Amino acid sequence: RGEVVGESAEKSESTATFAPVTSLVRKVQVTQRFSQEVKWADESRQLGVLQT
Amino acid sequence: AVLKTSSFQLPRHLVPGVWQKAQGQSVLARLSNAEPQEFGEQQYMTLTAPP
Repeated sequence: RGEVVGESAEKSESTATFAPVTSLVRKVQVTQRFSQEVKWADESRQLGVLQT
Repeated sequence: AVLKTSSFQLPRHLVPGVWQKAQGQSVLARLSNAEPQEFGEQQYMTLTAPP
């Protein structure tokens, strides 16, 4: 907070106060399984199903 | 109140490198020379008794 001081009046102290907070960490994954037939079909026909 | 670093709960500085006790090396590799060998059991021929 600010303080209003007259000429030659005593100046106080008012200070910021703090506290710390910590995160957690998460690992997230998606695994999708398909035949190599699905790969050769997609890739030769250019369907874009693996891109999808 | 004056601000002190306890209010920050500062994390430690993890320094690079690992300190290790020494390990004893092979004695046989210094005391006996490696002969060049092909893969599989070698056979050596020995005198058993003299004439």
